[PDB]
Amino acid sequence: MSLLAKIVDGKNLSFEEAYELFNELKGSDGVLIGAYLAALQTKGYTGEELAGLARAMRDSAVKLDLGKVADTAGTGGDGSSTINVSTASALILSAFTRVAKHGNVSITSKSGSANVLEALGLNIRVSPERAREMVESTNFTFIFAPAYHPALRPIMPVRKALGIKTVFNVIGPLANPADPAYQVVGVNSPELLEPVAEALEFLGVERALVVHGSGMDEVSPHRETLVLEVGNGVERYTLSPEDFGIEPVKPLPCSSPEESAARIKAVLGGSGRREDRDFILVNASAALYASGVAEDFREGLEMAREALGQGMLEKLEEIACLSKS
Amino acid sequence: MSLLAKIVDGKNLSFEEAYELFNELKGSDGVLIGAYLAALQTKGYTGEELAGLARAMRDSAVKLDLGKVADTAGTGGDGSSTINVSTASALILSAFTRVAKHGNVSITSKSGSANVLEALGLNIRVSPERAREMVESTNFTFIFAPAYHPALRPIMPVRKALGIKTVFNVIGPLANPADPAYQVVGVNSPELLEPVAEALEFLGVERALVVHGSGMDEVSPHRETLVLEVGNGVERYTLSPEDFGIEPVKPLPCSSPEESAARIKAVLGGSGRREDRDFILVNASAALYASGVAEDFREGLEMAREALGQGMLEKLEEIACLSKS
Ligand SMILES: [Cl-]
Ligand code: NA
Ligand code: NA
Ligand SMILES: [Zn+2]
Ligand SMILES: [Zn+2]
Ligand SMILES: [Zn+2]
Ligand SMILES: [Zn+2]
Ligand SMILES: [Zn+2]
Ligand SMILES: [Zn+2]
Repeated sequence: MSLLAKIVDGKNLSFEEAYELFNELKGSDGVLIGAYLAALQTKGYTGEELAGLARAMRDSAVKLDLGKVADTAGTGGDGSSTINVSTASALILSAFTRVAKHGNVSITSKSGSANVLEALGLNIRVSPERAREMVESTNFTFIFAPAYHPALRPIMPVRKALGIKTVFNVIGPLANPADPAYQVVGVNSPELLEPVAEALEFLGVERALVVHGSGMDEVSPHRETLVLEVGNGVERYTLSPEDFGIEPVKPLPCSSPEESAARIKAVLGGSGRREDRDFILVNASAALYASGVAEDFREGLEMAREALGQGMLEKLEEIACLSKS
Repeated sequence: MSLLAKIVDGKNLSFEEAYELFNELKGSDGVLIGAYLAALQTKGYTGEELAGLARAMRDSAVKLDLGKVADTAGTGGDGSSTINVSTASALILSAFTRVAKHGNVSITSKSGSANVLEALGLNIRVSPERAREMVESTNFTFIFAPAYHPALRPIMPVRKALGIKTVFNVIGPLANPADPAYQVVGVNSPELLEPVAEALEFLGVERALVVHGSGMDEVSPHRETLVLEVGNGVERYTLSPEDFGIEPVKPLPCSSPEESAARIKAVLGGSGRREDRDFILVNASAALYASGVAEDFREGLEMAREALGQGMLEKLEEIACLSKS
């Protein structure tokens, strides 16, 4: 109970202490888990704490060694309910480089990653061998978090009972057991930009963008996006739709995973609504930039827009087929 | 889960919300109680929150028809473990006015109030009718919190499992179901002075002293004591051993409740160690002052010192006898 006492007194844990905190949490009674999650949330987190917890979560996870891979994710929470751009970006990115998309840590999955992918015809539960098969021949696989993180099984009831944002919203994206070399990570508030960028440094990522787009855990196609770039230290800069070569446009809402799937598929096949296409493309651009496929965000968008068409729809068919074979 | 969300976001609850929080806590699973206790501890408390919780706890408690009564108590969890002066003060105060001493909710119960009283020969669990019998004929009774607060039955396991200070350490002294008109309340840090004084205002106390004696939840017989006096608004002042008419003396540690009982009994009978006698007497003085029995702290000590002797030991015999009859 000394770690709890440390947290309640307003003291930030070390990396090593946060690592041991995860391991205490996975074998604790619900009462103590609840106390820890609530207390840590009230205090707020540093990058060392996030990194420690994330490292522990990865170490406890079902083992998989795909290549050097990229991943795109968000903390979620957010507020508004738009289409799942991190899924579309990950699919578009697989046209250029190896992608291992880590699944939704949160239960609130309306227009959510696993759900959109199921609706697009994938089997979302894939063994580590099947995952490797999928990355070798299609450059895409999906890592479904409940399947790959058995240590969370006792944590999940406690997260439902509490019904608040916890640290598990934030470390979900940082706990991909494939150890992605490249990451785009969206955060729901500007206050998570610094901790999350720092945590990705501790986790030894090659290149990463931590993004916040004016109230969204995504790159905005309308107003400005705050970016922290991790790689040669940490670099802060601001983007706008002009930087991707598009006219500002407001993304429009989404009702259900089936609506999400159809709109994404429309965009992936070279068609779809402008507000969906440009929103997906600015997020795809960031992912191509983070992966080192594109030199800048304008080129990232150019390349992603050109990947859209019949070839992307047959790529999606082959991913689906291969997930169920 | 909106009250938890409110707390985790750094918002102070209102009196009314803290009142409803108590009632939610008494019918909740341990997981949610843990989350609440830890989160509220990490945020800190205002006087409205303490008062709300304390008011709710009193309202849920087994009812009592004692007189206008006085009480003396501490939050506990101070620096370390000296003898239980709040028990001795309460006993000495019963020579002059009606006293209903509220029992330790607290886990720091080595040399703790119920334990010291058990060691002095009392049955510490008394029915409300027996409590009234004891106040009518001896001016003293002891209200054992676990017996009088059935709402704590789910709360107490959660407090043991967590093993940190919670809000229940602070509201225990504020939750005497007899509704004492007069109170001395010791606090373990200067930061609790203002909240606790404010909470006693909300709880409609006639006169109260909230005291902190240089690292102790008691009036110090060595160094200075910070006092907040509640009555005609709130008055701040500092006391020293000179104000009671004694030479400074260091209170010395205690190993067990049986040692605590013997040292107290020695002092109560007119004898005992100087360091124990003067420490008990400065705390008794404050209680006589809070009760309006004494005009100032010097007179409070004079009166308390003169009450010590054979009459006090036979008073204690009759309290013990009457608690077990
Ligand atoms: Cl698995
Ligand atoms: Na396996
Ligand atoms: Na003296
Ligand atoms: Zn989102
Ligand atoms: Zn640059
Ligand atoms: Zn206040
Ligand atoms: Zn106030
Ligand atoms: Zn007993
Ligand atoms: Zn004490």
